[PDB]
Amino acid sequence: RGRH
Amino acid sequence: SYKPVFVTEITDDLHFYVQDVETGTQLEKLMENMRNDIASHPPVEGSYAPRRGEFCIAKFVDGEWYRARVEKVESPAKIHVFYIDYGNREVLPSTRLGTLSPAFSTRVLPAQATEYAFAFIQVPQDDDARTDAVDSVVRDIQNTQCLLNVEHLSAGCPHVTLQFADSKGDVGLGLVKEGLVMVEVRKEKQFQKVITEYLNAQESAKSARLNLWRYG
Repeated sequence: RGRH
Repeated sequence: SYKPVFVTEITDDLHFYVQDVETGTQLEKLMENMRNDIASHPPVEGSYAPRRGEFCIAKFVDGEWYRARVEKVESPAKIHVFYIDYGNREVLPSTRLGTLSPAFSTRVLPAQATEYAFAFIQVPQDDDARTDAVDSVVRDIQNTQCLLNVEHLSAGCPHVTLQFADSKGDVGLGLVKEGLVMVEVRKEKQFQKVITEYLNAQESAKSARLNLWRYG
């Protein structure tokens, strides 16, 4: 929803 | 029947992977429970030596563990993995991999990412044009909820239309209007309202000399  | 999806990966060939929103809390629950088990029984770096086709766990750039499939074992330091619930790919050393317990297998919860392509659009052959289209879609829909309708099958994955979940605007049509892609014409009656239309959007783009149409 990221991921980062 | 448009179905709600979460778009998680856009590929360089202008395909994309999505999760079904309906099964999203189940994915989050499985990930919760899987990581609980991992925190209680921490994988030792190098204690898993992978084989092509195996499912496993892999530690992604965010430091979290996800379900993965081993696609290619190049060397112990270069294992090519596919994140089965998201659709992205990565090369990692074996020290960032672990075994996937049967409690969390694809038989307990199927792989959550499904590959799709846009209906009624040609993927640009020119690499730079293709990159522009890909980059636009990534900015448009990556990590967003969309509505998806399967239009037709292909020699590869199914071809679909996507709508932005809030605005209901057609994503693929937006690419055509921006001159980022050409229309792939379909003759079938059920597609006529959508196609002849996509072709009228391609005219808006040809006239504004946008992107593909910059030079005529």
